[PDB]
Amino acid sequence: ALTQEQKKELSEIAQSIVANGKGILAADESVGTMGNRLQRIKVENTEENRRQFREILFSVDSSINQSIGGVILFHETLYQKDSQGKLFRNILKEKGIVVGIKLDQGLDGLSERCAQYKKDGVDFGKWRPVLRSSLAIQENANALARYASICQQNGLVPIVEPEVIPEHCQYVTEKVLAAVYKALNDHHVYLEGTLLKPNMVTYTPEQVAMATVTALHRTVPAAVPGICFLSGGMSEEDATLNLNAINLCPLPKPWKLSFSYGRALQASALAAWGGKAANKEATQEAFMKRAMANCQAAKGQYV
Amino acid sequence: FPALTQEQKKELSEIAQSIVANGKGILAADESVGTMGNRLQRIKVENTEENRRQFREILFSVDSSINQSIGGVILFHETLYQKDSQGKLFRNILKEKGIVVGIKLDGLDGLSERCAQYKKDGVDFGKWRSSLAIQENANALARYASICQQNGLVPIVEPEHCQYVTEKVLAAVYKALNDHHVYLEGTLLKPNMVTAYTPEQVAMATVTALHRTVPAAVPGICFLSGGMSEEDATLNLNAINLCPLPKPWKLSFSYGRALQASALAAWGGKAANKEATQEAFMKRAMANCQAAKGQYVHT
Repeated sequence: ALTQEQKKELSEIAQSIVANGKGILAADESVGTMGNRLQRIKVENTEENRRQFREILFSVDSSINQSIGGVILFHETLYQKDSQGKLFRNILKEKGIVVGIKLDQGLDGLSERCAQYKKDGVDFGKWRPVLRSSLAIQENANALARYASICQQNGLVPIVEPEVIPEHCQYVTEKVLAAVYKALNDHHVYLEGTLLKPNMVTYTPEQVAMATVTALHRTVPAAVPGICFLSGGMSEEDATLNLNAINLCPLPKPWKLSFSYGRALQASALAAWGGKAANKEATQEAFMKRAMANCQAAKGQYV
Repeated sequence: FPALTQEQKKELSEIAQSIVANGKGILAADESVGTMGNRLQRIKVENTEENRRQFREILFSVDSSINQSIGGVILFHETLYQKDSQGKLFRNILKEKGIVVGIKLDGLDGLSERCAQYKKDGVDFGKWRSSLAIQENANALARYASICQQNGLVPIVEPEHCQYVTEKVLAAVYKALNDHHVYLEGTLLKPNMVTAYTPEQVAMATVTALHRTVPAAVPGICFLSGGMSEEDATLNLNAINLCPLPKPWKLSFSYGRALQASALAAWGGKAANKEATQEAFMKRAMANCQAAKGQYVHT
């Protein structure tokens, strides 16, 4: 379904996102979500408010391009502009961060819909179908794989997220995954030009990491260049300990074990902003801390 | 309802790894009654029982330093019960010269019991061989799988552009296994060599395939040589080990023709050429122990 070229691009990007213990940032919080978030620190869920907190993020020192490989965006954000009229879309394309687009059971028209984003500054997508049976599994999976196979046609690296929202977890995770990658091998996907955002099998980070790797190394091929875990609910310190642990786990791991965090990278930064554009530096620090912290968990050198 | 208990796994894995542990490979001493004959036929021998037994006695009794290039030797039913010219048992001769013994199960029917036998006789690992076809054989190999492991043994998953095919088949095969809840870690894989070319390519395509389908839980992948001349089976395995792709698993060899061709031709039936045979075999044995470690220099 591809030409050497198309692959070269897909792989070049997939790897370039996790290249050196680098991870992925979630700047795709839905319109409501962002409000539940900004709510915790009593700021209104207004376009501006969002554009602002985010302007902060993407304006940190150009050394951030070392802990982050790419930032996924929510449609709106992906067309928002910084105080200078510059597109949040090019501010990243500069430093060296790749822009992603939260696409989300939306198979129809997600072709020319992608081809758009790709040519707007996005290079990879992100689709999600929740899991916690036989007709679902095979579906979400064959669904994923379907979705994925398109992005390839539209120079987009697809991050597959067969998440299993909250050891018994292992068995499940393994099966789901085993279906998922099988599914992909059928639609003749290009694993090498893929990525995987699996949940983190949730116990001490050691164990939590153990079970997790065993599962992945039992199912996810060595052709997938990376496995950026999502933190979904883990406190900023736990998402780091576990990713770290996962990287120290004594199992084979033919693939970059990274992070694709949102809450684990913002919680502190966002709480330090609280809407007062006067705390810009404070926010950028709580974010620089988490960004670096997890860049270490990704190379298992964190402590 | 898991097929095994922490222990049972420990054993299965301990063996699977112990077979490929240090660039060590697997020997095919399972040639069928008919097969063996065709072989013995080239050297022009009669397909007796004895004739066979001796040739083999020669191999299995080679310099105890052979246990540095071979981790396991697969066997044909009859042989597992033959005795060297000293009444001693190959079953033990090989188990003493540090080499795990394998049994050919080639037939899904009432295999369990059949295995449980072998396991307690000195065997610890075994063998066995369009969308439809694939699924059947897939789910087939999965049964042969689960059963072996119920009985301490280790299933040697042996699955049958050749890339595209190899990948699909394999992708079905390992999926199949994940369903019957097999213990990949206590498994092994004898995939053919993704081939029609330089061992550089022949190896490339091959690895890409495997690393695209075979999990990192499978401790090893002992290729079969089926047809490659003794030198090609060595170059390719070597090449495969030098290929620049991730390879979370021991890439070994599970050869027959590639280890005997020369040795057998040096024996020709004359028990008087015992040393000559044991050399042509010692050469291939070591030669491929290097390809397994991609340390094989080919003058």
